[PDB]
Amino acid sequence: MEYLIGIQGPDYVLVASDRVAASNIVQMKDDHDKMFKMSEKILLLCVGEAGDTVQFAEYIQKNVQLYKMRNGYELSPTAAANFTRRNLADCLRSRTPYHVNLLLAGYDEHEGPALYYMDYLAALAKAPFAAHGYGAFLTLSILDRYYTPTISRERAVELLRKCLEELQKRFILNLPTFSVRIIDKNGIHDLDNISFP
Amino acid sequence: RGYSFSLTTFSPSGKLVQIEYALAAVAGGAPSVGIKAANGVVLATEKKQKSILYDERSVHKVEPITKHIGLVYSGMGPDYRVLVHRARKLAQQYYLVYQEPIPTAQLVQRVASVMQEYTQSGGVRPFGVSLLICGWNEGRPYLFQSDPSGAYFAWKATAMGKNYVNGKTFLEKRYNEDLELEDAIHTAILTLKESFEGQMTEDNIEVGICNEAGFRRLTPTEVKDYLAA
Amino acid sequence: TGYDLSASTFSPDGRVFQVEYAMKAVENSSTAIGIRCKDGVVFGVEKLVLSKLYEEGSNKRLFNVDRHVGMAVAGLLADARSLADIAREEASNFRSNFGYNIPLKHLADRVAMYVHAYTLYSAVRPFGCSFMLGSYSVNDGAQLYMIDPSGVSYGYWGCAIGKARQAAKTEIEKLQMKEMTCRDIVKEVAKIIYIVHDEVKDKAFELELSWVGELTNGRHEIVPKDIREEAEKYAKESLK
Amino acid sequence: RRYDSRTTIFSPEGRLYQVEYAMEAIGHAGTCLGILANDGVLLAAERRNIHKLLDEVFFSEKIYKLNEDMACSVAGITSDANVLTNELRLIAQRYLLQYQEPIPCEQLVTALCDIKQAYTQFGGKRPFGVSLLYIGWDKHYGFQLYQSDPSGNYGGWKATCIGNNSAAAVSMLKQDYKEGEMTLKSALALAIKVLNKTMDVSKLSAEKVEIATLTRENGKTVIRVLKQKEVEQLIKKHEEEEAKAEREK
Amino acid sequence: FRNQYDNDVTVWSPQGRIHQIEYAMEAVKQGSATVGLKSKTHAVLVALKRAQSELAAHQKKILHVDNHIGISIAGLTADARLLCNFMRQECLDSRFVFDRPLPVSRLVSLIGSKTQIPTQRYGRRPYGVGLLIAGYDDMGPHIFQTCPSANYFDCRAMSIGARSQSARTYLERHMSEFMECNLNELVKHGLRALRETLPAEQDLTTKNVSIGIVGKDLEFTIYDDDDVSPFLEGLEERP
Amino acid sequence: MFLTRSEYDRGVNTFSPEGRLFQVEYAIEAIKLGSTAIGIQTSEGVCLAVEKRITSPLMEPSSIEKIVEIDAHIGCAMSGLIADAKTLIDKARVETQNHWFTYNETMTVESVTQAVSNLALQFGEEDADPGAMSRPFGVALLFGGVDEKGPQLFHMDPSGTFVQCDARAIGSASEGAQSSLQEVYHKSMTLKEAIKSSLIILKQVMEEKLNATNIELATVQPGQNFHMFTKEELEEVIKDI
Amino acid sequence: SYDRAITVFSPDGHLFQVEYAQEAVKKGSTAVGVRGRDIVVLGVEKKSVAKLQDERTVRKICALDDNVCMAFAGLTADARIVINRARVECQSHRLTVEDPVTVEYITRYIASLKQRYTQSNGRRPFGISALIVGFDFDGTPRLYQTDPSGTYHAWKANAIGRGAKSVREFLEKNYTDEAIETDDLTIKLVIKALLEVVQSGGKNIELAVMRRDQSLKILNPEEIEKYVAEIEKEK
Amino acid sequence: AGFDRHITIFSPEGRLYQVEYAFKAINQGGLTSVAVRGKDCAVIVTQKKVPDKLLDSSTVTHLFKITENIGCVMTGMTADSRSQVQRARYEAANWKYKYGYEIPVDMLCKRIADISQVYTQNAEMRPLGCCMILIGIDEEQGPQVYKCDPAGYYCGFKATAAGVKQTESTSFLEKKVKKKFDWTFEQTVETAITCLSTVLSIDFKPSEIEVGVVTVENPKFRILTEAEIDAHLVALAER
Repeated sequence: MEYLIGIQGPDYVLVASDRVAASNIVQMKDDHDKMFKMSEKILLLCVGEAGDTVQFAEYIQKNVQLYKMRNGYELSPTAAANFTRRNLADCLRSRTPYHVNLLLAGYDEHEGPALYYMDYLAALAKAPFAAHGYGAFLTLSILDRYYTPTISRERAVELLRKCLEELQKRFILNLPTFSVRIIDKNGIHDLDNISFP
Repeated sequence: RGYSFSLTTFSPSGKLVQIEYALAAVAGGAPSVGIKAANGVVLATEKKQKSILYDERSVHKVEPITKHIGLVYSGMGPDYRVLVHRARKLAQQYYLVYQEPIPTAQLVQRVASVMQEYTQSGGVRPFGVSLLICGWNEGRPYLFQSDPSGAYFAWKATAMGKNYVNGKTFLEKRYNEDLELEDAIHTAILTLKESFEGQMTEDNIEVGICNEAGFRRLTPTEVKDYLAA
Repeated sequence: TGYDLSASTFSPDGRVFQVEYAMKAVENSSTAIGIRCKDGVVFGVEKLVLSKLYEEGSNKRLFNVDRHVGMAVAGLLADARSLADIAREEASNFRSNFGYNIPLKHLADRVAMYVHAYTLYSAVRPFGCSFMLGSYSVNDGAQLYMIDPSGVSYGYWGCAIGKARQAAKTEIEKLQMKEMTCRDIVKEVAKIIYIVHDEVKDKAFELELSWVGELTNGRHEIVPKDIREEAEKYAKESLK
Repeated sequence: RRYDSRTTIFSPEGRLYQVEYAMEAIGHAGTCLGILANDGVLLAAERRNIHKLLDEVFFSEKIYKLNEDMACSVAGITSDANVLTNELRLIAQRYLLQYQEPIPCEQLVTALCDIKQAYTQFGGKRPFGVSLLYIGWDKHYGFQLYQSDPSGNYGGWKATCIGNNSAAAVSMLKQDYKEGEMTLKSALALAIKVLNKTMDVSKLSAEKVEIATLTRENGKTVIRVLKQKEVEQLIKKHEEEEAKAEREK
Repeated sequence: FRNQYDNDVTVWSPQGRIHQIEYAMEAVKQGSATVGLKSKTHAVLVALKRAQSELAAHQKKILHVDNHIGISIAGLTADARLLCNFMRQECLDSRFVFDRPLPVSRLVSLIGSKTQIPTQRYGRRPYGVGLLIAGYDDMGPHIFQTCPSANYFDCRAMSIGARSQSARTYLERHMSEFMECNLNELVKHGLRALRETLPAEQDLTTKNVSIGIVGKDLEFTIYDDDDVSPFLEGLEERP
Repeated sequence: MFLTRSEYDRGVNTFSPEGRLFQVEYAIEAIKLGSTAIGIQTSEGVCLAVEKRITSPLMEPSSIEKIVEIDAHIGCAMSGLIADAKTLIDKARVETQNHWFTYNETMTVESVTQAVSNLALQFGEEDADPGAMSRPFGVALLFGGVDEKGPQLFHMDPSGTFVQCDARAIGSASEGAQSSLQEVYHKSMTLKEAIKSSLIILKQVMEEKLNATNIELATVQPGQNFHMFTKEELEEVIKDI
Repeated sequence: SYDRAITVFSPDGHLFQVEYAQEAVKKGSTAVGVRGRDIVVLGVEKKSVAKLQDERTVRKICALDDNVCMAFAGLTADARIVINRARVECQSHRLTVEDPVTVEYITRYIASLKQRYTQSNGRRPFGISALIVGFDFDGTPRLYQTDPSGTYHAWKANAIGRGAKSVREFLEKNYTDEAIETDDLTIKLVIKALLEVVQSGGKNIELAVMRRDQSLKILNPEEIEKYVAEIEKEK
Repeated sequence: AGFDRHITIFSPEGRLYQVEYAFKAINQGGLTSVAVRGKDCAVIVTQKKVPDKLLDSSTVTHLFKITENIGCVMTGMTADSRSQVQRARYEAANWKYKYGYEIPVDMLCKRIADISQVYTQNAEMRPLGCCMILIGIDEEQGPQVYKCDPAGYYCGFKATAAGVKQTESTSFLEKKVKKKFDWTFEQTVETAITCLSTVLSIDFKPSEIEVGVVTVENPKFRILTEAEIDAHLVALAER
């Protein structure tokens, strides 16, 4: 029911998510932020069953920031991905499985940009582009169609706009506004919200 | 002073003196000799009995932990049996996990870890026994010693117990790496012959050997045949 | 010499002196005796009256540890009451599991082992009580057992505990309890207690008696007061 | 009177004497040495056990490998050393399981030092009577050498020695060590020099020392123990150089 | 010397005496005196309270466990409060489970067991407090005393605390009349008995006296400073 | 002739001969190390005052908190170990709020004092819980609050014993301050007179000259809640003296 | 007699092992803290390089979180443990109440930990005293101090460790509203105070600042050299 | 010194003096037990001393039955002996439950002895001051005789003694085995009785001794009656 999309590039990773939090039918919030900055150059996008999303996101955020404070350097995106995957996978067997679907986006000085994908069963996969939610089924073909490994960031925001206006055209739920931000060597950069009135 | 009695107290000059006292307990134990031959390793110790009434078959100072490992001790008899049971159990745990016979080095590491585990707690005393753990693995012989401290060392040949220093000197004089076990058993009984203070007989000594076949305790008739020389 | 401080310790000559020191505890106690005869077992206690203020039928040293067995104690009364609670628990557990009244020999063995547990460990002292147990069952017969603070247990045809043990034992020795019957044995128990009581050192005593036997249908019970008065009058008459 | 017992009592003037007595123990131990170079880092130790009838079955008596990217040498009680090395290996592999990256050197040292501090603070257990040197390469800070003590206090050193004659070793290293100019060969020569100075034996036997080097080759760390021929060549070269320096005068 | 054998409860002495228990029994002597006496229809507790200073209020020496049981303490107030909590919970448990008031004899048996456990084990000290337990049950009025040693007694009357031998001898010489007394006569007898313990200069007052009465028709009630004046007025004077 | 063997004072759970249990007595001696605190109970209210004993000028005066609020109805003043005082204050606060949660009412001062006293009693270690300090609590508290019975002042000590007191002084100069309390105090005095008298006594005992900085003063009156005199109010009263 | 166990009180009610730990703190290297109007500066002396040691491993000043930092004088390992425990508590508090920690909250937690170790025998007190600095939500500067005993107190400015008495006397003399007016003046004040007790000026002081809404900055050795040069010249 | 008084601490010569004191505790009892093996039988004899006439002679015994085919004789503290007997019975029954066959005498001795080892290594508890001698028939090995001691040594024997006259008795038995011709059941019992009587000088009567036997014909442990004991005794005197 909630849409996440991520596009990796040569020197960046672009991420966007819908801004809707909802009750049964009422759309309680129009400006919900599903993006959590674990560190300066890594973001965690989370969608899933309510409560589990915020609880797990906050737990991983605070653990990563504790790593920062203790050791003086930030975790790698790959290491953060493996860590949150471990936490999610351990809970899967337990009586309190966090039903959460995540997308982790990061930039490493040594290893460059990275986008990571994990499902509620806690599989992990690096990917060039990925999406979560029912809208992902509609929008993945857009990315698979027009994506290039050498895509520039202007082209990437254009591609993302195409992907989202497809949701506007066809997806049953109303996802009127989306948040967008880029990670690069400089760090997380907020971008203007792609808003379809 | 207070350092003497406590086991979790470093003395001035940094000595854990209760452990040194346990090593002194080992030194009082009966002589035991270990010689690593090229094709085997012999473990020997005196089984001197207080009286004829004692039945030699009842108890053995040389025990097999596994098919290819066996060990001998100098020190406290009860402590020896506590750790021989624990060693057999550790080897079987290794076989359950890995479905391979445990290496001799690994077994001595584990039993030394146990011995170290005992020294730390004040409520317990260190094991007043040292062991010579011999084995044949990967077509190679092995001999090891594990002390009350929880430390282990690898010896080509060595002796424990009474007169261990003199026995070790006799060994380093007599030791040759090229020795076959047929000669090495002779050298071992001679090393013990230094220190009996009695007329050794088949009963008064217990000796065992390891080889490609595995560990075995050669019988009283066998040790009589070797003693005849 | 630090050997006597703890029960975990041994003396260099092979003696655990704390247990002996606890055995000296019961000798402080006033005497108590139990005699076994053909019909059953009779118990008696010399309960010194420390003050007139104290109620009669208080500071009872004769306890019922089950319907068919009774317990008489000498030594620390607190430890004795606790041991009685332990014995009652053991008897109840035996009934619950094995379905019948506990044999006295087994009960003595279990409480004795519980007592013996304490002599070993350093954290906890030996008990300060020595107590006698007695029962009658048509199968087992009359049985009298005594348990020391050590946990030693034995069967006695006649037994005494407390301050006047030795004198009470010779007086009991010249009795021939085996042939005799309980209704005479109560009188002779009263005689022995009155003999061993020291009027100078101990101001006064109230004789406390109990028995178990066929006359009770195998239930330990306190003596009827008429029989108590008869035995006490006989004891005073014999004392001269 | 006695404020040196139970490792949990601050003596007047506020000193924990049990840990100091433990620090006294490492001085008896066989000398261990570590030197940091631009291209690599080495560990060199004196095999104090020189009994004739001892077998060199193991990888090394003093040198232990804790991880792909680091190693350690230990001076102190061998049993506590075995325990600490087992704990170190478990810590490293736990970090690798959690983060799927190699343990940072400082983090591993810090974890074991936390254990060692914990044993000081709580009453029953004795402090670990061990001091050990850590050598490793990490992506963040490259080649690193670390020392630890029974107190649970660690530091980073360009070069240091622990054990018997550690003061003499450090005095020799202070003058000899060239900051930013060492290579692994020069550091090996310096190690042989300081070991010859400290060790009572007039000639380093080449069975009385164990030298191991850590280098990054082809993007993968390699921890290698110099074989007896290599260390024989090293002592021969040092003897020749020292004699030639002698011959000139 | 024999400084040894006194360190802990778990050490027997060479003459079969556990000295720490006796040292605990000394604790009751430290506290202010208390007296308890009974009649055929009533049981009474009376106490002498002490004050740290003139400004301070007098301490609470009589505590109610249940409607049918109440206690008075001599010795450590801490141990008194703890044991009172235990007794109150036992009585509440009996009322919850069986819907009957707990027998007072059984309650003192429970107190004896709980008190005995410290004496034998290393660790917790003996409860260094002496309590007088008074209550009415179906059997009748009852008074018990409990020592810091777990042994307990059943009494016609008893006094515990400092200088209590004087009260005990008064009670003993006057005991015969107590059984047939009215509650007023009985409380007056007990008040005179504790008056024996006081210093000659000191005298009974409304402030320093507390009275506790329980009977067939009367639940346990502590008559406080104002309420003791009816009972105190009858008393004549010091002899 | 000196006999100084003691040999029984060390270690709680040891009854010395004559059964005195000296560790608790030494803890009761410990509060005399603390700063003097003083409480007066009146019909108009109960007031609490204490000397801060500022070590250095750089230390912030507000940080020293020797009078605190258990709740609106009850406040406390403490003398002795600040740390175990903080522990007991926490126990008092949580117990007051638990009472509010369970019964929708405000605890009495006696009940709160009993609640903290029960915690203080646990040095005996009758409970098997590990998290109870073996040593007695080396602090004495003065609990002052207006309850159903009106203004009440309760005293608590390391033993855990507690009593109501019309006026009490704890701390170093409690001896002598209590004599001054005994002479000055009469039940009829208003809270203004009580404040003035308590500050007179504190001025007498205190080594340093009295100033708004070095004292802390508070009052809880039936209409009002627990209130601390500010710098200005303290200035007004210490000027009035 | 009465100095061998933490639990036992002495006659006159002195707990002496905690006093001995407070004495152990005095052995440690000096640290100083001062509250500027918009800055809090935390300065710590450096014992010595030893010429074969890497300075980065040894750092007395540490950041518990974005808005709080501490410096310590006392046992280094104990300080490391306490720092880690306070850091995890900081992140846990943010997790629990979705707000950043206040300086008084974290100093309360550290004090409670030290108190917990004092109260029970079988554990020794943390032989450290700490100087915790941070900016609260209102933006007021905060400086707190903690000791092995477990009491905590706010200080306008303070020092801990060896020479604390001398440097705090100097600071009682020097400190005023005028000195706190400038951030550079605050830094210069703490530098002069550490200069009061230290062998050499630039080499042997490690200094750091926290600004109103910025992370901790450890001043570069060149910056410290410039500041001591400005201080040295003015004399 | 102080190197004694705790079992854990080692002497500077590494001797653990406390267990050696436990060995003395056996001799403190003043009783002796002898066990001798035969070709088809094993016997245990020990003194039976009744201090008082009042004691029931049936109850006092040092011979106990661990299981149907194993018997033991305990020498030392009576209470520790009974406790070790109970532990042995539990070990035997648990062995039967787990492994489906009667425990061997050697394994029973080994289990009891290693328990004694855990006693002599852990601090708080003390070694049980008793010695056990077990007799049974094993089908493979024939008769067996074994002894546990407080240390944990459990060696098997042809013949043994324990108690105060152990050295004299083993000197006597050593001569008899040296002149080995055989031992049938009667000669086995006669050797045991002659050893005990000679070392003690007692010249026993049937009441003073209690004998227990196992035989390959009748494997069950049985304690012979006074009549059987007198039958053996009279045969000794006649020849």
